[PDB]
Formats: sequence, structure tokens, C-alpha cells
Amino acid sequence: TGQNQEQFLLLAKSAKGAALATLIHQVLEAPGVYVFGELLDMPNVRELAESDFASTFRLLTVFAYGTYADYLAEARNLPPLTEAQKNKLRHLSVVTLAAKVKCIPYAVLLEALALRNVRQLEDLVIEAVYADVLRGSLDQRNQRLEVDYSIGRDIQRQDLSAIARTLQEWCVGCEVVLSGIEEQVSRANQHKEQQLGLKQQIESEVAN
Amino acid sequence: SIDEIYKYDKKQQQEILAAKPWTKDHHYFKYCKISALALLKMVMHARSGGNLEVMGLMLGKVDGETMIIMDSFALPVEGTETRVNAQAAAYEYMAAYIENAKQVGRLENAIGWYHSHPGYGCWLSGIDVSTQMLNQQFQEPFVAVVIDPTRTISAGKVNLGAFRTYPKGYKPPDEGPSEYQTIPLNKIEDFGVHCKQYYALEVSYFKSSLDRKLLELLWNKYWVNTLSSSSLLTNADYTTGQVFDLSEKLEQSEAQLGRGSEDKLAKATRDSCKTTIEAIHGLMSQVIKDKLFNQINI
Amino acid sequence: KEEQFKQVFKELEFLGWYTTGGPPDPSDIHVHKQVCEIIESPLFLKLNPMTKHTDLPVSVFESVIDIINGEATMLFAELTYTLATEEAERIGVDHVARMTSTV
Amino acid sequence: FSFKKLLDQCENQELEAPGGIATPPVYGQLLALYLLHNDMNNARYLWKRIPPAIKSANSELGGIWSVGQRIWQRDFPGIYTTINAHQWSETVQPIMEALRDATRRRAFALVSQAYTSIIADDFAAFVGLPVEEAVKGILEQGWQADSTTRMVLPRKPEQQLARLTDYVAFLEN
Ligand SMILES: [Zn+2]
Repeated sequence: TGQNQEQFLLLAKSAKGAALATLIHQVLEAPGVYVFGELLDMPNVRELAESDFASTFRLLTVFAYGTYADYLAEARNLPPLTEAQKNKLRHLSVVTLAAKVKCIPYAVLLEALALRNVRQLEDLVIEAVYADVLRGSLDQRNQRLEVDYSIGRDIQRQDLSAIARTLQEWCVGCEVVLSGIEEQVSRANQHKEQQLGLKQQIESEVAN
Repeated sequence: SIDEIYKYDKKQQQEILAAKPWTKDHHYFKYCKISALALLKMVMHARSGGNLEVMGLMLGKVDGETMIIMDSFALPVEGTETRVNAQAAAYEYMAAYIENAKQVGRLENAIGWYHSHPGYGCWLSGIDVSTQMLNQQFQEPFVAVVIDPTRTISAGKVNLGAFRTYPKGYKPPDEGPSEYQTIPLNKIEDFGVHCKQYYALEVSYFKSSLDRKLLELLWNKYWVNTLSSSSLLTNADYTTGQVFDLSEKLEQSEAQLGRGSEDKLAKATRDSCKTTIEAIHGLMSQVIKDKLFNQINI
Repeated sequence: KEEQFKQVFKELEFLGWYTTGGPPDPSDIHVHKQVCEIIESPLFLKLNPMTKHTDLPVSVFESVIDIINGEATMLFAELTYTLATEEAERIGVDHVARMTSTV
Repeated sequence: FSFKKLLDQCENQELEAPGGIATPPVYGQLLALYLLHNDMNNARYLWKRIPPAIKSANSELGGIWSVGQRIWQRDFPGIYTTINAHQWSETVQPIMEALRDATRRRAFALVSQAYTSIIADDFAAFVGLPVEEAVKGILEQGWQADSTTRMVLPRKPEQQLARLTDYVAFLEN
């Protein structure tokens, strides 16, 4: 998303209670809009929380943080969604699965997305690749989805530290590798010179 | 002035070509300066030939005892390494290419020929010597450049040589440092027969002020390509070819010990060492990649 | 030139054109249309040899035909690009860039 | 874990204390521990080293070797029968139960590799446990059990850079 962010933010700053509540049903039922971080952080939408349109805010929370199974568990409270919105939420659930592991078996996908046959799942993964949400390839024989690239959905202000917790884990990793080379290179010289020196001693005994 | 070398002085070249100082001394030409563009183009072409020998022409000029290579271009010829003066088959092509190159501002003329020795080192074979002798008889000043694309890749260091032949009957001086190279057994006989019929020039490289700037700025993104090299499978056929030759070298070194040259085993050991060291370096880059991108987790 | 390069680079094809300078201008569009007479969707590469900035002064563009004030006109849209992965090229480039034990 | 430390301690006591001839309970422990590690070549040569005086005075030692004969012949039902025959608390009894458990693990790991399909009675005799207990255990584990034929179908189950630098340092010099 990029154009839709500005296009809907312009309407978000110039909308009220009911208009915002219907705008949530309009942003969720629109192709390309998979991130709702800027829209959920709005004071105009914050007013809807714990108000007359609370379930719509909870629906936006599920679409920005939760999965399709979390929606199924709270379907009695949350407003009803069309096939397009159910699909979108399924795409985002596959993204969460892809964020967890690279190789997803069909069984985990069928259970998490609540699907019956393989083609439905395959068609949903196709719809994901087609909407530039996921990158990867499907393996029929081993019944597994190989994920090459998955987008970012969750913002997580409180859990943001975890990102740094992995980034530092990579940094330290580099800091080890780098030092490793520095040491190994030094050893590669430490041996060479030593050997040369030793050879120069052997060669000095030839005169005797 | 970094870019001074790029200035073309036509009258000065005509003056040098009319003077012919090389006729006064067969060791006149001692240095070979190659542009970064020509090196890259020749190495790219040499690699594109794979395990087959390819050849091309080099455009440039002369400056005192130095031969300067500014550019190069591939020749659509068959029989490089088997046909004496194989370049001759591309005569028409060469004339048109150069004519068209002059139309766009390539002023430098033919300075030499380059060809590849995939996996068998930089030197001149019997066919190469006949070809270069013809070129020095009819196309003087001319130089022969040999590249090993396979060894370049495997060693991570450019494997190139620049050579000039001696006229028929003329004997070389005491000079001949001869930097050691592993020569495969199917080539060593011919190498030995013709090794004293030519000499090696001192090679150096150059780039422009803009090339310097652009290469630093290229690095700011080109670093990614150094951590995604995959050298072990790119030219895997080289190490296998070398091992296939090494085995016959070891067969000869065994035959030397059998009954009864000067220590073939030590030569074969240095060859096997070099090949193995290159293989381990490949694994070193692979392990480095595994340490950086795989051993991270959630 | 095409008849010539096809003899030694048989597997290669004309993809677009290059020039030197700053951001794209009307002259580049005029020339791009002439290149469009040769190939359907050519790329346009621009190199700035007089750069003031810290990033590689190479930009690649595609041409888009848009409608501005009722006039259907040609414009350039910048594309992101990556550098090639050829081993021999990497070594050559590295050797050139460096220009000065086995491990 | 701790049995290996007691084995080394007994192996030290084997030569430090004598005197010519070592202590009989240490001989018993050393024999049973030599059976625990399946080192029958050490156990057979230990038993033949025992003087006939301790062989006659301490019959329990002969009762430990009677297990070894069955281990040497690889008769599993006989091993499980000979284990549950003698009692020598604190000294040999606490390690005989470890031998029984180790023989059970050894037999289970052997059947899981060496057999595709085996008779339930043969498998029960191989592990020592009765037919019902064995079939219950393997069905809980995941082996394919079949009635009538009484067949059980088993299911078969710098650190790196420094070494490389040493290899190149060797070849290059
Ligand atoms: Zn040659």
C-alpha cells in the first residue's frame, strides 16, 4: 500500500463516527490495502473504541494484528465479512505463518485458514502472489508451501523491542564473524612468517 | 593527471609508427598497460567461451617501451588454438568493426590480439607463436594477450599474460624470470618446445577518474554480490579437469620412482596444493555465508 | 551495428539506450521516441558523471504514456535496479577497484 | 553416567589394593559393570582371572557370570531369566536393574533396526516383558500390530573456519 494510504487518510481526517465505521468496511474490502497501521493509530478511530462501533474497531485490530482463526473464535462479536474480506484476512494469516517459518505444510494452512480441499488453498496462495503480498512457490508432491518473501503487517509498539532483539542478534553475529576473520587472517600470517623463519634457520645450517 | 593516458595524439602515433624504434631492439617493448574496460571485456568474453578457447582483437597505442590497450572486441572465429592465424577468418568483420568504431570516436587502432586458455595457464603454444610471429612480421607493433578465465575465477585473482615473439633465428638474453604455472600434461610438451621463442611483458592496469568515482559508488551496492558468489559450482568443471590431469601427473611421478624428470612428485604436490587451496577458499566463503545468514533464528 | 554484435553475442538483444547528465529532460524524451521506433518498450539509462551526491549516479527509467490536461504525452518512470552476479566480473571489478598469505 | 565413574574407581581398586588378589565385592561390581558396557572381552578375561578360592567361597559371583554366559550366547530370554535369579543388595543388585534396563533398550533398538515384521511371541521374549505388555507398548509407540498371524511390524527410526585455516596453512606453508 502507498496511494491508498494518502487517499484514505485524507478521508480519515475529514470523517465522523458512522462515516469512519463504514470507511473501515470500505478499507478492508479494497485490494492492495493490507497494512492499517496509520489508520488504526488515528484519534478519530480511537473514539470508536469502547463506543457504539466497538466491534468494527476490534475487526480492524484483528485485520492489523490477528489471524483468521482469531476471527473465527470471535465471529459472534465481530461484524460479518464478505468472501473478499475473508480472503484478505486469510492472506494475512499466511503472511503470519510465513513470518514464523519458511516451509509451510498444507495441513497447517488448511487448519489455520479453515479450508476443505487443496485447490481452494492453492487458489488463495495464487491470489496472495498476484496481489504482491507473498513471493514463493508451491510444492504439490511434498504438500508444502515454500515462502521466498512475505510483507510486514503488525506494527506492535510494545513488542517493537523484539525486532531490535533479532537485529542485535544479527549484529553480534556479524561482530563474531568479523573478529573470526581478523583472527584467522592473523593466524594465517602467524604461521607463514614462523615457517619462513624456521626455513631460514634450516637453510643457515647448510653452510655448516 | 589520471585521465592523461586517454588523450589520443594521432600525429605522435604516426611519428612513432614512422620511426619504428622496435626494429632497433627485439626487447624494445617491455610494458603492457591495460584499461579496466579492456580487462573486464576480455575476462567477460573469455568466461563466456566457457571451456572453449575464444579470441578477439585489442585496440590501443604505443608510448615508448609501453604498449597500451584501451579496448577490445570478440572475433566470430573457429579454430582458436588449432588454426595458425585463425583471426584471418574475421578479416572482413575486423575491417567493418573498426570502420564503424571510428564513426563513434574510437580512434585507437589494432594493437594486438587476445585469446583464452581455459584452465591451462597463460603462455604461447606453437600455433600461438606462429600466429604472433606472422603478426609481428606484417602488423608490427602487435602484442599477444592470454587469459585463463577458469583460473581467474578459481583463484579470485586475474590470470593474464602479455607476450611478444622473437624473430626466426634470434636468441634471447639471460633474462627470463619465468613465474611458475601448473601446465597440464597434454600441453607441457608444446609449452617446452616453444617457451624460449617469446618473452613476457610487465602488465599493469589503469582506470579513469570517473571509473575511480563510479567504482567506489558501485561498491556501496556491489558488496551484496560478494556475499552471494557461489564460486564452487560456477566453474566446477575446472577443478575436475585439473584433478583429471593431476592423476596422470601422479602416474608419471610414480613411473619416475619405479625404475628411472627432476622430481615430478613435488611439482604435482604444488599443483594439488593450489587446486585444494582454491576449493577450501570456496568453502570458506560458503561457511561465512552460512554463519551470517543461516545461524540467526527468531 | 546489430548485424555485427549478433555474430559474437548471438544470445543477446537490444534492450534500450543510455546517455549522460542530470534528471531526464525533453531531449531525452525526443530520443526515447526514436528508440521506440526500433524496439517496443526500451529502457533508458542515465549516468551522471558530474554527481554531487553520495549514491551511485546511475538511474534506469521506463516510459509511460499518460494524459495531462487532455494531452496524451510520454513521461519517464524510474525503476529500481540490482547489480549482476557474474563471478569473473566480480573478481575483475574487485581487482580494478583494489589496484594495489593465500588466506 | 555415575556407573562409569564407579567402573574407573573399581579399575583403580583392582591394582592399588592388592596384595596379589583384589576384593571379592569389587570383583562382583567389576564383572557386572563389564556386563553393563557389553564388553564381553573384558568380562570373560576378568572371570578367568578370578582365583578358584573366591569362585568357591562367593557363589554369587558365579551367579553374576551365569548372566554373562547368556549375554555371550546372545540368548535374550536367558539374560532376563538370569538377571532375576540372584540378590546382592547395595553392591550388585542396584546395577543389575540398570543391566536389565540397558538390555531392554539394546533389544528394542535391535528389533527396530533388524526386523520389518517379527512374531509377537519372539519380540516379547526378546524384550523380556510378556506378549500383552510388549504389544501394548509398541502400539502406544507406533508399530503396526497384526492379530491372527500374531505379527508385529516395526517402524525404523572458530568452530569451522579455524579447521579450514589450518588445512590451508598446511597445504600452503
Ligand atoms: Zn593459445
